[PDB]
This record gives sequence, C-alpha cells and structure tokens, in this order.
Amino acid sequence: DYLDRLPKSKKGLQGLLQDIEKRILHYKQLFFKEQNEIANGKRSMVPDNSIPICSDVTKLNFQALIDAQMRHAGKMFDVIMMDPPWQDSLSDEKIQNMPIQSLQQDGFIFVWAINAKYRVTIKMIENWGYKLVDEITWVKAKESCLIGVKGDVDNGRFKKNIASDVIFSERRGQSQKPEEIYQYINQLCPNGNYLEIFARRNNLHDNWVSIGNEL
Amino acid sequence: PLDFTQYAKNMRKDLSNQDICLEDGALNHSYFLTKKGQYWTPLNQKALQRGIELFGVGNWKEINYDEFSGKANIVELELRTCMILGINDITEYYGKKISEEEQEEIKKSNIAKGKKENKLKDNIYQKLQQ
Amino acid sequence: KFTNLEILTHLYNLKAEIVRRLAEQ
Repeated sequence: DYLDRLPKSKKGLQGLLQDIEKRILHYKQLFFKEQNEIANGKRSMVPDNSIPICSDVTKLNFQALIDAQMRHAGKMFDVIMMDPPWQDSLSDEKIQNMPIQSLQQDGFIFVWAINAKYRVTIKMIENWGYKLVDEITWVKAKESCLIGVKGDVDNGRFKKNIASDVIFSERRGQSQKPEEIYQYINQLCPNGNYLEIFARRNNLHDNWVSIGNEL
Repeated sequence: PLDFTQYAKNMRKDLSNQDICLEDGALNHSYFLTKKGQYWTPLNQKALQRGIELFGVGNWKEINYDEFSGKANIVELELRTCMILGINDITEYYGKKISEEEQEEIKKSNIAKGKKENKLKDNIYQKLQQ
Repeated sequence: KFTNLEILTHLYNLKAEIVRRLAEQ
C-alpha cells in the first residue's frame, strides 16, 4: 500500500517489481551484516552498570524490587525520578495509586509535570508523604520538574548547594528530557542509588535502576 | 562500602528479564542493539531450526503457527534461514525438510562453495548478485 | 527511522501486492 500510489499498469508494476527486487538484495546484505556485527560482540550505547527492568508499573508488584534492593544495598533509594505518561496513557488514577512510599524512606523525588498535570503532581506527591521543596524548569517552551523531600536529608549523603533550578536543552528542538538532570542528581547525591519509573532506553545511566514497559 | 558494579550485576539477575542480562549477570548488549519488541532470542533460534526439520524451508506460515504461536515475523523467518544455510537466496532449498545437523553441513558447504568464487560476504554466500 | 528488518518487511509486503496485481492481470 497505499493502493492509490501504486501503479495499476502492467509496465509500472513490472518495473516496480524489478526495483523492489534489487532493493531487497540491497537491504538483505545490510541485515546480514548488522546481524553479524552483533554476534561478534558489538557494544550497546547502554552503560555497563545500569539495571533495566521491562515491566508495567500497574502490574508490577514492588515488593520483589524492595526485597532485592534491601538485599543488595541495605538501604532503600535516595532519589526517585518520574516522567509519568499522562492521559502510552495511564489515567490519573493508576499512576496516583502506585505504592511509591514503600520505595524510599529518606530522600528526594523528582516528577515531570506538564502544565495541565502540574497541580495533580503536587497533591500526588504530598500523598506519597513528600514535602514540596523545589522546582527545576526546562527551556527549549517550558516544563517543570517538581521536587519533594521526605525523611532526614541532614546526612552527608546529600549536598546542600544545587547547581541550578534551570536546565537547558541539549540540542535544538529536543523532546527527550535533558541529561543535565542526571548530573544535578549527581550533585544532590554523589554515587548514591537511584530509581527511575516510566523509563526509556535513552534514560539509562549506570548506577540507576530503570523500570519501564519499553526497556 | 558499596561496589556498584557488583551491585548492578546482582540486581539484574534478580529483577531483569532474561533477555536483558546473562546468567553471568552482566548486561546483554545484543538486546539493546535491536528495537524493543523485535529481539531474536536464543530460544527463538532453536524454534526456527526445529521448524525447518518439521515443516520445510519454504513454509514460514506453518512454522509460525507451530513454533511461535503465530507471533513471529514471516520475513524475519525467511531471513534467519538464509543465515542458517549461508547463502543469500534460498529458492534452491524451498520445500525441503532439513536436519539441524544437515543445515550446518549445508551452510558449511555453502560457505565453502562461497569463499572460493569470492562471492562471500559477512558469512553468507551471495549466489545472487546485483 | 526504519530498521533493516522493518524495511525488508515493507518490501516483502509490497512485492506480494504487486505480484498479486500481476496475478489478477
């Protein structure tokens, strides 16, 4: 297809078939080649030290995650980040009712909010126990990343001065969340362990636990 | 005192999907050089090799029904078998039932035949050129 | 962007439709 755009003529169809055939040979070698490079140890853009989990957070039952984390780290996490897929669409409801509190006891949470979901984010992180303390802002056009806090952060674990509340797009016209965010988290916690929910394959940085339906 | 590299390894084994990480624990990079949804697993590949024995080279549809519960890509099947026999075009083997042991030998012969005429690329012998 | 396998799937699907229009003819 589309039906409309194809030739209905015998001569058009014959030449199209001829050109499709050459093209298939062309892309065949590209596939075989690609597939071979992969076999002989090619390396992905993913950093070595990240924990990708492909799951659905509605279905996901966090307890295994919690148990596994306690088991290997002895602490729950220090920073949680979320770019919810607002109504690919989850109703306000099932995002809201996630049992996030189990996930962390003492640290920071970062949540992305389009202007429509901005207020909703406030009272959903308050529900999870957090106190609103900050907002980063991204210019490209603006979107807010709302920051909240729970527990004691008076440990040496979290460093008090924050590099910026403004963040800037890596590249013109960009729609993936900027990288500088990961660095700022690095400021707040250096070499702590962090969890991301609703993660994408580009969202993976080593030392991070990332969970998402597309990872 | 936390060793992250070990940390990632442990976490992955207990939480990650089997395609994502090795029993080793280390990160399976091949999974991320492919689009999500389209990963070809090692249990997929034996399924295919089984299907050549039972149904024959041409019949991708019958294979898809029996071995993949209908969920494979028929084109991917065709392409994967080209690799299995080491030739670029397999119309020659169409209809044939081949043995997992025979397929290696067929492919070995085809690479043999291949390397020599100098039509050999990326481990496939290009009987068809253009 | 399309991957090599997606392109080949489109090409194969196309070919069928053609071959079938050459059939119908």
